Amino acid sequence: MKYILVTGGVISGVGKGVIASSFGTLLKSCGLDVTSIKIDPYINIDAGTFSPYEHGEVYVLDDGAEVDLDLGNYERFLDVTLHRDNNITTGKIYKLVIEKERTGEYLGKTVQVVPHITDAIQEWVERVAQTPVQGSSKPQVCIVELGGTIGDIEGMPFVEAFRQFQFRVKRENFCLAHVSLVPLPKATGEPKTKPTQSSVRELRGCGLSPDLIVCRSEKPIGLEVKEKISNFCHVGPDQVICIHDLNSIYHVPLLMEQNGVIEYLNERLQLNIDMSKRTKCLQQWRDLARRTETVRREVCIAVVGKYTKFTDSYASVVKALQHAALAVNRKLELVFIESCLLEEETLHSEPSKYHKEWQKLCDSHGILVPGGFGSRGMEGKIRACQWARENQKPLLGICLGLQAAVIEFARNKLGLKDANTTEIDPNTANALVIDMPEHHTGQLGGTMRLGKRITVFSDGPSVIRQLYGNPKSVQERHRHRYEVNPKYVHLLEEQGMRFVGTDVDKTRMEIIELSGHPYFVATQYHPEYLSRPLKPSPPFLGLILASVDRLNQYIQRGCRLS
Amino acid sequence: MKYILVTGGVISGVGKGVIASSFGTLLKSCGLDVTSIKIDPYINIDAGTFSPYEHGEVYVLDDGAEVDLDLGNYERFLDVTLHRDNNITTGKIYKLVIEKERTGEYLGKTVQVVPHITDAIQEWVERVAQTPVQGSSKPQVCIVELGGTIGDIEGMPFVEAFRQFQFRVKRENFCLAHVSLVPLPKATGEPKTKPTQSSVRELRGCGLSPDLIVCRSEKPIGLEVKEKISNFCHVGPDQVICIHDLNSIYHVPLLMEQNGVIEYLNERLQLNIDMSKRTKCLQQWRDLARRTETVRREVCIAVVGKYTKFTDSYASVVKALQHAALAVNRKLELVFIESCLLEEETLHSEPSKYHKEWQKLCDSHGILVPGGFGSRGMEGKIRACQWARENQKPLLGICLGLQAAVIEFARNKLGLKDANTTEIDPNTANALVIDMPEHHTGQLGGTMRLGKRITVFSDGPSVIRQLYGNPKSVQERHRHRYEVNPKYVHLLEEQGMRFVGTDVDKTRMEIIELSGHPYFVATQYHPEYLSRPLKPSPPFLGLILASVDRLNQYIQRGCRLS
Amino acid sequence: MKYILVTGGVISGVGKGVIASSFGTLLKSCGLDVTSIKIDPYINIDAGTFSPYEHGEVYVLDDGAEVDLDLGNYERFLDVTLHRDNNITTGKIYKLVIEKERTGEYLGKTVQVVPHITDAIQEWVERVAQTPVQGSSKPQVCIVELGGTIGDIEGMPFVEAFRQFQFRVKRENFCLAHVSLVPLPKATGEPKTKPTQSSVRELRGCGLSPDLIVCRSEKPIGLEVKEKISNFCHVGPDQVICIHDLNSIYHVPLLMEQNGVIEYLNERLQLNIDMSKRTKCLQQWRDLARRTETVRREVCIAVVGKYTKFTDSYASVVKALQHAALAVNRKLELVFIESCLLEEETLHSEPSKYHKEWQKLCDSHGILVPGGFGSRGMEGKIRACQWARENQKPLLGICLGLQAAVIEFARNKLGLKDANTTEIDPNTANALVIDMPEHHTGQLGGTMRLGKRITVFSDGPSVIRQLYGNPKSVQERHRHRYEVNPKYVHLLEEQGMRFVGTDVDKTRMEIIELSGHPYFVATQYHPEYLSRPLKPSPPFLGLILASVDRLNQYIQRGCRLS
Repeated sequence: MKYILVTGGVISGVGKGVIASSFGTLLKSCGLDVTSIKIDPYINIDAGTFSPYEHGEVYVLDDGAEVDLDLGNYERFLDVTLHRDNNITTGKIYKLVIEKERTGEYLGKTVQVVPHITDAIQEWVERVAQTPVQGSSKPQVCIVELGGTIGDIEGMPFVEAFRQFQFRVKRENFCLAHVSLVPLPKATGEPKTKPTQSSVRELRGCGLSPDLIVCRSEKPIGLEVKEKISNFCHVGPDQVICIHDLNSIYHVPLLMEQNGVIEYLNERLQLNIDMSKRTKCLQQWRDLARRTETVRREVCIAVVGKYTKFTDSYASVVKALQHAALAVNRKLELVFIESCLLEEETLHSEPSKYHKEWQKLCDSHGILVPGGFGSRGMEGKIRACQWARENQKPLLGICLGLQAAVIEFARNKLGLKDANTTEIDPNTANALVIDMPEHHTGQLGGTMRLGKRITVFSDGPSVIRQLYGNPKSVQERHRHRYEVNPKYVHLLEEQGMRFVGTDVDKTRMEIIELSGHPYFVATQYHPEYLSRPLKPSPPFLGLILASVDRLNQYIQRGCRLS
Repeated sequence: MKYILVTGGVISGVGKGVIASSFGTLLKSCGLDVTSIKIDPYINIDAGTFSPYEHGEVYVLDDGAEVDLDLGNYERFLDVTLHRDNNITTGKIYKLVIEKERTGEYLGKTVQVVPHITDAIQEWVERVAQTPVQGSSKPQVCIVELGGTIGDIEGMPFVEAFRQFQFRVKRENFCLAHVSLVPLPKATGEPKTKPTQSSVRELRGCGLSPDLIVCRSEKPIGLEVKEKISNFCHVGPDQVICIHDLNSIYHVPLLMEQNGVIEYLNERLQLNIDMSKRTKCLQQWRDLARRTETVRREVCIAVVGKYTKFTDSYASVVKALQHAALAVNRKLELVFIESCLLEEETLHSEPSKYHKEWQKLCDSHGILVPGGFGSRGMEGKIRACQWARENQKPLLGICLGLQAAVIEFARNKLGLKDANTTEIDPNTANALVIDMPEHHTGQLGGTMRLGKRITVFSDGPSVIRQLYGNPKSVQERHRHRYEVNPKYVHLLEEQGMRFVGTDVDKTRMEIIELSGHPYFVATQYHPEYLSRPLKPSPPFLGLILASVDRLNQYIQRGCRLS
Repeated sequence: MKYILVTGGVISGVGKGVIASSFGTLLKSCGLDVTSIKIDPYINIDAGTFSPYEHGEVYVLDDGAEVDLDLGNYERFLDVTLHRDNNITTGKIYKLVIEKERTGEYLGKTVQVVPHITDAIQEWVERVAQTPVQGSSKPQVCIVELGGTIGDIEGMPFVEAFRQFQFRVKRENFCLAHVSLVPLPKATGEPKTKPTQSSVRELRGCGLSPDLIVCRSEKPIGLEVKEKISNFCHVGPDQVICIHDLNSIYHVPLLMEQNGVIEYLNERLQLNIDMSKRTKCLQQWRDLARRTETVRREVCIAVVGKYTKFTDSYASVVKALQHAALAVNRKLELVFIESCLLEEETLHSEPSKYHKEWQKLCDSHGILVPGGFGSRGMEGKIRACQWARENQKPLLGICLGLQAAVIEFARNKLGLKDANTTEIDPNTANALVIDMPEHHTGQLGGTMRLGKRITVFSDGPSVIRQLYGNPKSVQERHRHRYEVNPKYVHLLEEQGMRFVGTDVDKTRMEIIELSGHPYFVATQYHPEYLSRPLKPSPPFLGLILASVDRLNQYIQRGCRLS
């Protein structure tokens, strides 16, 4: 079995997830099973005890628990699924060592880092290899990657363990794809390659040998720069690949083919390949770019979030909008609006940036508010939700934001100003949204709704049911813990707020709709995880068509993409 | 508060415990409270899950659990006690981090190694400082040491954490005592110092600065060697201290005074000292050497163990015999006899070392057999115990070995060849020694007798009771888990094997004696831990006097040392 | 062409010259040309501007100039010669770079360390390979070694240059032999392997891979130590070779054959070998040990030098006496006597070591005084030379010491107390020994007699001429610069001091003899360089036979070894 190792670089966060994922989807279409194993050098859990919406997201995509967010790029471009055994953290390894010492497995003697730690990491590689995906036999090539940069204490046991794994097998059963960054300030002009030389030198100071020189830059360099890397890094002249800032994320496989580095992996691993045209399939990557960079209608989509610009807490949101806009020929035009600048405190302090966010919201035709962080910015989303329901604007809620929209409907339409959720102010007389935990078999205390959860519909004629082909039982991931109190839901029966989304026990509300509004859908799960370029998410298709008034003609034809 | 840091060196096992302990006992007599904090970089537990008798011992000296064996040198030369909070291991720190992330202490964000791991180590230093010994106020100078060498991965987080702790306080509130080794092969002659130059270079490659140059050698060097290292290490000429292979372990404080390095710590920390003669007390260290290197009677002491030479599994045994031989003017003459080379299989294989171990044992007049390791060498100690009871030879069993002596008495004197303990062969008809665990309040399953355990005497006129001054309740450490079955003890009542040592419930037997024999005491606890140069252990005094026939005259005078 | 690289290790002085030289003499007898290339990381010249007799010697053996002393072990066990191009120093490389920048070779641009220095070192390797010894064709395997330890700044450009040289050729055209040291103090006992682990870690932190694990110790270790090296160093179990302190220097090839590491080099380089018995020749190394460790007559040899013990300034002297004592069955018994402790100032100061050096010299029957250092200890050699000519004691002067013997003959026999050489006190009336430089073609100023110099005999019947077979012109190395004044040599013609050794111009005196004395030969050249185990030096054979009165019977038989 082959193994592809992708170490860190000078920086961590430029886009190393889509670089190592290009080699997996290139060999998957040829007839080779490719698996992914994520390594996290952080001491804390990657997503178990991590912050909700701050410096990351809770990446839960077909898994009983939660793993790192970097596994998203290894599943969209491919077609396989992963489990909790793929993501390996330093904190998880420290839990099993204590259990083995207490029982008695190391002959009662003390353990160190070698050969007591380098051998334990190699054992987890064999357990994932022998357990492939549901619908295969045995993987042939694996994609191993690690987080962080190079030259850290948390990354030393990983390099020492991977240096011995290649000696146990044959020489052609292991490779290395080192990634680097080539900085170029705007005040110098000349590509002074010096930080890259220090990155490739530290990797060679352990026992490894870089084979695939990956350099990240910002513009296509000429030929005098590659001649210096051949002697400074002491590698081959054809192993240096030039990578610049691409326009999107699907242009990575289209760049390595032009440089001529696909056949280098075949002569390094000594394997067979049954190609049809040129290496990988050309009837999928080239045809996808012909539906985006051509004719565009320029759709204006303005959302409200926590930060005024793009960051790491909105990575899975900006990627799902690109896969849903290429089907109806639309251009990605997204602007970030901070929820803190939509309250009465902003107008009383700095009214200059306050009115600027309102000019970009009323002119748009699409509202997609995700979730907040605590009680910071809850009043800003209330004034933005009432503007869409009174001006026939499309509104869609992913998660958490539904709790702030059900309160607004009870104050303007109904008339319950005291109604408030128990998370912000539990001392209230109208407990609309309370905390309803789940007590499963074997679990103690108040757990959280996360994992393999199946939801059951209720009503018949619904705009969300026809998107999935009129089913009866759909399964989707969850992460929310607060539910709606079934005591105060009797008042909403006489109004237009209908409950078309329940659970198994018919005691929790998830998908709700409003009668009379042309497009007002609010749910609780996350449809961006169950999306892919081969088949986008149905909920994200109803929001794009409603922004351009092209939704009524999609159901009459029979829904070609359901 | 002052802090003395003692890092590693070139070698790890030459005797770093007696080097850092010399600075603690020197300032304790002046009126300054000195505490010790042990740092273990090993991943496995230092003594919890460590092997019994193999590469170490279970050091339990006034503590609810067990700590490292290196803490013995910091308690014999001084007069204070330590707890479980002094010994800090890497595995113990990894247990509390998981508890803090699950509850919610690091603001939900992830943690790394800086400043997430360097600040957690400094918090444990303040907890031990605020909790001194029972009978003091607040310590002024601490002795911080760590195991292993220099340059390992397990020692990197410790150097980075200690490099910042000195910046939080003043400059004169922290010091460093770097120890090194100066090798000199017998085929070279010239003191080619080179490994020492590389040890002081790696320590300065982090942020620390060596202050007390400690170099271990084998002979007093001249003046051309000290001037050569001063320019390589870039330190002061008076900071280099010459340390060679001493004769014992109490000659360390007597060596640093002649070099003139005691007053250097006063000008570095800016403290006061009320001395009487010259710095430390001269009426204790100089008077102790006048009772050992003078007149000796040359006593032959031969014991049976696991290895033929000295190692790390018999460190606390060779140190307790030195403190008990200087009171009656004796010379240390101990020979190690392997128990595996005393069975019938060794005689039929290699009889060269078979009769050699018996020749040195029969000429001696004292048997002190400790404990074995599993069932490897149990039949060898049976042949050596059956002769000490017939040729009026003194015998003293520390631990575990008592189980092999009670079976021999049931075969030769009684006549039960089928009697055998349940540890070796549980399928027997005469279960003499079984496994009797203890079920305390809050503990589940079968625990092990270890910690604060108090034993109660039984008989009156006993040779072991008069050594302590005829008490009524004595407390001593334990570690054994197997006990004697109270069903088969009724047969021993009609013979000379009396039970003069029971527990609280009067169901476990620890101290046993034999009638008619001049000196045959077999116990279960370890008297070597409760010993000190100021007052040696009573049990080890009755064995030395019995080898020279000077025991009957010790009780008539009234026991001046009881 | 194959290349064997032998880097440094923990220590640099224990005997690394005979370790790398064992692989050269093993393949030379099979029919493979072996060459040696010495690398000196020191900035100063290895022997040009180095001190005369202090921390080394001026190794001049068949070369126009002088090279390092470490090249002596690569010529005694073998049978080839080297030149000045084999020894490469850092100071010599810094001289050629300045000549290339001034003329114009690097395209006028600046140069750095890579790839500006790693490529220049590889060019000198090809120049020595294309220029073999006089009487061969082309070498097949080379022995490359360097001085100093591992991790120094002076040794960084050498490892980086050798790391790229192996990539230019094939994989089986380069090897590596890392030598380390395993210390073991007498106070520990257990072979704590820790300094060896740090030496092999720094070598792997550059790009190299250790192939031949060489560990130096002091006693044959068991099997539990080699199992730790296989996992700590991450190498093969059969690559670890155990080397302890041998008895002499010719026991190195006899140790590698028993471990079974000779056939490992054949499978690594893929070469052919035509062996007769077992690998190397067994009719030379085994037969040599049968003439030394058998019957010995115990000859007492006492010489006077600068240090009281063996050091680095007397390396070539102790090796030449071993090759001359095995021919007549003698045991090496040499004692070092300091010349500074033989004057009148030492007697008035510390008379303890004064008569001790005279007691060991009078009992011997052979004086072999080398040369001193300046004017420190010149009066001590006068009292030791005046007695050898009166008590029929054999005396042999290597170099420099002849100047102190000609003055003694002019004071006791003649009567010129004012006669003194111009080096110590030039202001004298009887300039016996003056400074007579040589002005060759092209050389300016006063040069030094060193290099290819041919001496011419004078008299006929001489004890030194019959040792070489009565020649007429002999060539020998020199290094002395002071000569005898041809004006005061007319007085010695009437006495027994005859001049049987002149130069070409018949103006310089080198070999002198004394009439009436049984054996009193004083020369100026160094016979220890022109010696080898296959044919020892004639002058060193006449001194051994004179100590046992077995010299008159050696000339009558016809000199079987001339």
